[PDB]
Amino acid sequence: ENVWFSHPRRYGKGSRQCRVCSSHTGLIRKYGLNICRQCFREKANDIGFNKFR
Amino acid sequence: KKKWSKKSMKDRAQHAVILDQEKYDRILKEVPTYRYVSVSVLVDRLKIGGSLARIALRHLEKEGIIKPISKHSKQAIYTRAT
Amino acid sequence: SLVVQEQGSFQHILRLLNTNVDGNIKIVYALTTIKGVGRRYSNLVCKKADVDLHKRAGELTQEELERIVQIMQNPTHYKIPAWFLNRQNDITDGKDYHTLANNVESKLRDDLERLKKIRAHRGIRHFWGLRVRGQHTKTTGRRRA
Amino acid sequence: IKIRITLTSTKVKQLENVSSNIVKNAEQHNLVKKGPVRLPTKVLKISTRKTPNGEGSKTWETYEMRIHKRYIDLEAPVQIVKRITQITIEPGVDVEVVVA
Amino acid sequence: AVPSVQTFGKKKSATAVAHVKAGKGLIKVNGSPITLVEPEILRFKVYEPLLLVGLDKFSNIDIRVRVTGGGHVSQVYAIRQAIAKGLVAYHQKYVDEQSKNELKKAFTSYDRTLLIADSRRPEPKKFGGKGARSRFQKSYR
Amino acid sequence: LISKKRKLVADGVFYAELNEFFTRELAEEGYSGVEVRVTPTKTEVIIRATRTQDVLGENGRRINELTLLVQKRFKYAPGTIVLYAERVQDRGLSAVAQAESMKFKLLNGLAIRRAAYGVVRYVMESGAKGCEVVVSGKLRAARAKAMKFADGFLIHSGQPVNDFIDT
Amino acid sequence: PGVSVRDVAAQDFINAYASFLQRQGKLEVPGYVDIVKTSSGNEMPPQDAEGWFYKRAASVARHIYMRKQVGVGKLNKLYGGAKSRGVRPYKHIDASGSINRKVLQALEKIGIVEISPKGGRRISENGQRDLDRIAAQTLEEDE
Amino acid sequence: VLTDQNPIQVVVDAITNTGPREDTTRVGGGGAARRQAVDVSPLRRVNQAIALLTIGAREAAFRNIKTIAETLAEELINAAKGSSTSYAIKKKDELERVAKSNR
Amino acid sequence: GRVRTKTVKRASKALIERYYPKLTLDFQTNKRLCDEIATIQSKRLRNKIAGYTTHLMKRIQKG
RNA sequence: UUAAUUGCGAUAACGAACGAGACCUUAACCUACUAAAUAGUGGUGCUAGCAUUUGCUGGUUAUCCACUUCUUAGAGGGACUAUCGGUUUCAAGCCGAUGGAAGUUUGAGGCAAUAACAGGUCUGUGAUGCCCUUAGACGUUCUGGGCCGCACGCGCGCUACACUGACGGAGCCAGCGAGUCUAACCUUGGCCGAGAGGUCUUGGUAAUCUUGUGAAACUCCGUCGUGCUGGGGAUAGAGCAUUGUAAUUAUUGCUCUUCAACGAGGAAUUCCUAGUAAGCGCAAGUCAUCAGCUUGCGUUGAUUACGUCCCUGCCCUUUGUACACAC
Repeated sequence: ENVWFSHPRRYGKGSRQCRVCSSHTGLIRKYGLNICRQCFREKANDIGFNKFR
Repeated sequence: KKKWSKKSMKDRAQHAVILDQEKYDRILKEVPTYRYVSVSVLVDRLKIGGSLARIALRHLEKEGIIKPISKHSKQAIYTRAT
Repeated sequence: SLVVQEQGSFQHILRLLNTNVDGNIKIVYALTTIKGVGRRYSNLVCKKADVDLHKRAGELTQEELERIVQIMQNPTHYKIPAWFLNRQNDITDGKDYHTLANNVESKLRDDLERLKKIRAHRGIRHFWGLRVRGQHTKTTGRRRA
Repeated sequence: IKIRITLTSTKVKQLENVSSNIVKNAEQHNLVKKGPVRLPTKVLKISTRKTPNGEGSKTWETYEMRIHKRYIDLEAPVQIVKRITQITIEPGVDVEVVVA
Repeated sequence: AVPSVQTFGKKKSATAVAHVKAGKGLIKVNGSPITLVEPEILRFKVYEPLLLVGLDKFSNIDIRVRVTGGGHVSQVYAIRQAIAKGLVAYHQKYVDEQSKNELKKAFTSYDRTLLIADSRRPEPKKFGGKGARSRFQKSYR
Repeated sequence: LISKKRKLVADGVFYAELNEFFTRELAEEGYSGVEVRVTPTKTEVIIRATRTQDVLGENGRRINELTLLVQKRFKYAPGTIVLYAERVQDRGLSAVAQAESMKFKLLNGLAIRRAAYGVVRYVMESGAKGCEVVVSGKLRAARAKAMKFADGFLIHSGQPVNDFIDT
Repeated sequence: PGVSVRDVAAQDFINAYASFLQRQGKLEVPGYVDIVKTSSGNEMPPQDAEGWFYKRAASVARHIYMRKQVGVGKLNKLYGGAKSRGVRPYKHIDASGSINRKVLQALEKIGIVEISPKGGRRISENGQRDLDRIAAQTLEEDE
Repeated sequence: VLTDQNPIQVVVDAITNTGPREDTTRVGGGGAARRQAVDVSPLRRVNQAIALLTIGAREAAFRNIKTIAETLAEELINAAKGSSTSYAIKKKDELERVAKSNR
Repeated sequence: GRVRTKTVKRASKALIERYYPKLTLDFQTNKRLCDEIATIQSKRLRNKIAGYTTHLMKRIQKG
């Protein structure tokens, strides 16, 4: 019961997970969007982030 | 095992740094006839210590024999008044 | 500008606790030749002894050094705040100390041997000669044995 | 009341028209107010690798989001301010009012 | 009612704004006299105008300069451009255009940057290298 | 609560979330895109769909449950989310609608060549300057290949692609 | 002729004011100086043992005069430098705050510097009034 | 302080005295045959004349008592007067000498 | 480089072939009428056409 | 003629499409419906110096008064080979002369075709067939270990081998940028405290708070003077702190001892044509404090630019081929 998830994940690398695919790598924590670098590339257009230079 | 060195020789420099009467009166009688006097000029001609060169230079300008023209650090340019 | 008469009393070498200490150089940087006292420690011991910092190792009287050595031997006696010393709270005693020219190696051997005798990770590493402060041994340290 | 309506949109054309018709609609009421204050643009830069894996030349694409914030100072009664702001609402633009 | 003119000079990222009026022949930078920066290399740089056309145009004109941005040498460049424009703009509005077009001709001949702000803005850095054009290193085996 | 910088970047995710959410259930409904209208204590979410009667359902059955999904997804106060659906003209001018149409035709069992020829022919009549379709993968071979369909004149480079081209 | 502060040199002022403070002997330094690093990035203490604090007080006094409000952390940044982390590349490092803090309360203690609103220090009336005797040597000699 | 004539003239006389009048360029030939002597433009002269004076000074003040200011002077003193011992002058005629042999 | 493309060369040629008495040798007075005579979507493009129109005008002036 | 299948033009081709260009982003003169005292303010109120004659800085908070030329960027704007000088079937166009925030398309970047690669990624994906798979498993986790292990070789890197330099003062000057709900992140000042962080938070829908970025580099004056020296925490030992239900294989920062290799580094090799290179450092990504990496940047600011194809590779054409995934 208490040991099922006893080891903390409130800090470090296990706390953050991609809000689209739950991955823990290549995350964009800046501005609090928390999408992986792979998925942000597809979602950059509709999130408002556009290429200019 | 190889250490990739050259290890050239040395000249065994003997810059004296505490000066006695023999050096003190030698520089006093030789500060004339020197068109350009500096820290490196003193040590490369009268073989005195590096700090002695700048301290002696301050002594020669305190009483005043060699008239400085440029008082910059890292390069002291003193001439002798005539 | 200040000039002095140089006599034969100049000592080209100094004898401090069976170690050759150079003359004709700054007293602060001459004392660094002693194992255990360096640029800062010589600065402090010379401040406590009230010796003119501009003077060399040539014109120093025997009394001027006898206080310098006394400070080196017993720093805690002169009310030192116990953060300059190289050996604070020794494992063997717990009291503030400061290592000497020959004591620094003796205690370094003593503090290395206690790790060896207890077979700690650090002690087996010093016995091995490998890096003990976590440095990777994969890349650095090939031409050392 | 010393109201300060604020505008924090990203599309400049949407900001510029809605601010233009906020001044002319407030001036048509013959009320006092200040002209728009153009704050510096706030570009938000997300610099990321282009590749999904870790193979290839190190190529990076830098996405930018432009944020344009504008405030206009007005002193108008609320019983007309409420009917001033909510009308000509524009999609994408963010027109909001504050109290004190 | 006091005859004044506010002008600007620019550098790589430095900018000096000059307030030029009909005063007492004083020149000041950043609340301090321009004559006491004294690094003995750039003293002549801010002195170049008054050194080449004299003080005949500096008798009854007070100039105060506020420079910001950039570095030491950049700020000095901006300072020279600010005081240069101020004298140009001062004789543009109040003194004869003959005085202004002759001082511009001497200032241009001595140094174009006495009138033109240097158009050499920095180049942004690109990826794959340490700088704008330099690369990291090409390894082959 | 949140700085206007980070609030706006969170708006795009709220749209990016809504755009992805509305592409899965409403697939058979010909969903094209969504637009979000933000109002003080109100949010208008407009759906451009091919089949309004399907997205509406009986007595609004198919328009109210999705309104509840978005409401309970982001935990707003009840009654502050309003869901509207409209018939979107120019079905051929929306690449999303055409791409799903080919997807559903492929899942039905229709040959890839005829389905791709149908869509470019349909986009032809819709008033498009040009259209392009690529079907990449296993096509009559265990080895993948990406064979293409197009007509008219397209554009590949420059800013006009960002506006005059829908992908 | 007219008297003003900034119309004199900056390099000779700092030294001359420090000698003024040293000669007067009223700064009221507790005495624990010549012990601390004076900056965590500075690995050696000042060479000017008998001074280094009359100048620092002279340095801050001119600094607070030209500024309006300054803080302990701000002056640590102003007097800080780069720490040589050996092989690691250089980084800016702030100075110890005690030296800067106790050099300002010393200025408070003797009357040079008064506390200011919105936090910080300020050039005081007594601090400015003693600059006339400071600039007297400069003006008398050159004119 | 030395050479009581105009100080600037010495520098320009130094530069005008160490500009190599002719040097030799690399020619491939049939794998390796020779080097060919070619004339030097006045702009190339000044480029080399400035360089040799500045190279000599940096290499002379390195690891010695002499400051970069005083040793850069002593290279210009000998370059302007002509001593065949200054770093710039020795290299100038050495390059000229080798160009003469490899005409 | 300095060479210009067909999109400004044929546009300039077409204008001269049709609007000859309305334009003249000067670039500045040709810019004002080129942007109102022909719908040009770019400031840079309209500048190029007006420059190639006055260029051919100088050539037409002599033979 | 091309930093252009760019155009001028012979023309069995004509008319087109894609690519290039055009397009989009920055610096910066509109001084009039682009500014709040969120920036010098033009006159408030007085205090600290001298001249009773004419300055050098601080400022309560909705009286303002003919308010906007600097980091702020819309509407006719602006730079198109101006014009001119010469060279070319005067044809598109090399090159020079004053000019203007700038002239080989202004600088730089984004976007960027048609084939292809068994290129890389099944370890981003809740995007996907097979695996003695559905109550001892590769699934799901919990504790302890570990690319955090050393005979060795290689790649990207950091700091040095010092007087143009180390250290001690002192003077201080940028630009990108970030920072707050089931919040103690952004160390502002009044925590005595004193590297670090517990006290309090008086603090802006982040120009008035960190930060008028108030920083490293740099730069008057002094300390050693050419030595394996003050170029030395590279490597050990001893201690002091904060993030972390937890660091022993230094988390990281701080104070103290000794010189260790290293003395313009072999063959070889990389990058580079302007405010570039190079020196320097800062913000962001990562981040539980603190990263020798990256991305951006900004400070100080070098030798030729009339280049060549022999210097390894591209583009086009002609030619030979016994080659054909093709030397």
